[PDB]
Amino acid sequence: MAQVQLQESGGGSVQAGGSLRLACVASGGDTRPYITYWMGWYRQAPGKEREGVATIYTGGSGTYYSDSVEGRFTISQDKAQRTVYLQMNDLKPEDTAMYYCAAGNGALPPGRRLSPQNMDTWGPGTQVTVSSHHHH
Amino acid sequence: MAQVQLQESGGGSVQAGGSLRLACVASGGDTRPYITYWMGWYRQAPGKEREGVATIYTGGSGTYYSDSVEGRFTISQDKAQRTVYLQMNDLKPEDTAMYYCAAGNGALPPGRRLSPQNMDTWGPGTQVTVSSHHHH
Amino acid sequence: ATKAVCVLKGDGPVQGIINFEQKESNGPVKVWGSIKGLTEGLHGFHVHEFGDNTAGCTSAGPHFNPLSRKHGGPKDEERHVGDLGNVTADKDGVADVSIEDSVISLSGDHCIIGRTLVVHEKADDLGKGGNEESTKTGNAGSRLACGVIGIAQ
Amino acid sequence: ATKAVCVLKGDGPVQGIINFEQKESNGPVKVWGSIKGLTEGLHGFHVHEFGDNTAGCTSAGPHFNPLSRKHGGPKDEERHVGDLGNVTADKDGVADVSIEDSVISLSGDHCIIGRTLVVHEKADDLGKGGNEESTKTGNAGSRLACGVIGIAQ
Ligand SMILES: [Cu+2]
Ligand SMILES: [Cu+2]
Ligand SMILES: [Zn+2]
Ligand SMILES: [Zn+2]
Repeated sequence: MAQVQLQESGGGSVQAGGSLRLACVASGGDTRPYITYWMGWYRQAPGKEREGVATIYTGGSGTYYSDSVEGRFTISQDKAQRTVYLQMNDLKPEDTAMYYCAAGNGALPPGRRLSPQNMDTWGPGTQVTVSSHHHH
Repeated sequence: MAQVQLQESGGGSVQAGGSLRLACVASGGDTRPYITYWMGWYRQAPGKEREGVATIYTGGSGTYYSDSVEGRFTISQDKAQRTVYLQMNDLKPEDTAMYYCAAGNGALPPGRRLSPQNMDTWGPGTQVTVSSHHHH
Repeated sequence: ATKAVCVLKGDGPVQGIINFEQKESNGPVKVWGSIKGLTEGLHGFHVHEFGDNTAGCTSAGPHFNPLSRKHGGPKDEERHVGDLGNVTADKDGVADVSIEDSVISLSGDHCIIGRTLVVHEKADDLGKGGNEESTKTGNAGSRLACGVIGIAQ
Repeated sequence: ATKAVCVLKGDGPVQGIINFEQKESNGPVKVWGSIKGLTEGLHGFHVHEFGDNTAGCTSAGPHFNPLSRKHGGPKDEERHVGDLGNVTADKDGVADVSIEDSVISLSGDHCIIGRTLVVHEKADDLGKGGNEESTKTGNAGSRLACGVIGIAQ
């Protein structure tokens, strides 16, 4: 338990319309059980800014999603294992990006919970690549 | 005025018994005039830990020195120019090291003011090399 | 005074602001505000005796108890003056508090101004735990955030 | 109460702890503690009206002034109840305070418990500046650190 550290896993290659599950494991940091975070999933596509996708409150159950992914992605957690999952369904080619895990202060207010600037810790990233059907 | 940044200058090569003056210029950061620091000079010799040499309170005039340099080094400041000077006299060969400027919180208590672990900002360093008379 | 306010801060992420009003002497106190960063569920909520936060929430001492009574809930008759029961945090960790109490006061012998309000790690069992600590603390656990109660405008 | 205490924090590095004692009702108040991180020299030192630090020291309001008087020093007769003059910071930025005042109190109409103590950027001119602000603030400048005054153990 030095400082908080996040590790993503589960990225890969899938054809449009397919599914993917990503996992983000948290280790270290203040391990007292009342230390809460907004955990939770960001993207960076080629040539665009880093954007938030989904977030979840590790001290409870509230979840929030970006417009671009509402309905298709779902975020969940196994609190005992400090793992936050992103279940990505009906994948489009534009979901291609490096996907990052990020932890923010548990007191973050509505509208900062899913903003990259208010994140304290970042993971290294796992790449997600989605093929067009038009890629014969 | 982004974040505080320190720049050392004035290091060089001198024979034992000689003198040297180093300067550390501070730029940026919160520039409100009541923002005080313990500014102030550290060493790292080959194979040894980083050690404090002298410190000075930018909000006043108190100064404190390591035992190894008391009597020979003097620290001063030109507050209007945010520059802190280390006047090094009667130089010995063991004063050879990379010399760093460092800024610590102005509320630092006695005994943390000159400890590297409590420093917030470090400069890049200026090298000081002192020749033995025995280097013909 | 008839209006008071309190900023709660602590070690972890828990923080909030609580307001107080009794609009007439020895009447009921309306306490309202909101606290963020809590774990979803119930959290103990009392006024402790000292408004000394030099050593954090630890130096606040125990529950404000001028009547030398056992621990209870706010509705109970066997109670500390400072027993305000629980606040409930939603699924985002926010607990919006809006409560009425008539045993605390902003003047007189049970004045709470200058004392410390504290949010707790665990639920207060309101003195019905069946052990000795339950009659002291409600087994509410550690103090996540606290502040001194000041005269408010 | 006969004992009070205050933790002063603010934007910059200034911080400290101040204790209060009046060992008998309506008697003199002994204020003592120390404040670090100040610029060497004099700094204004007053009790402001509200112990609301939600918006920092700004929400504390003006000098505690129940008599509706002009600004002065502590020895002056024309004074705010909260005028405590200056504290002097040494060459290390530390000001050790040990002061007696008899117009402030820990009970009664001029009770300072639940209000805010404030250290200032500049010296208080104690009302003798010759302008209008001097009769309000002593031209003491911005508020570097403050805290609510609580009941102490
Ligand atoms: Cu409690
Ligand atoms: Cu003032
Ligand atoms: Zn109790
Ligand atoms: Zn005044």
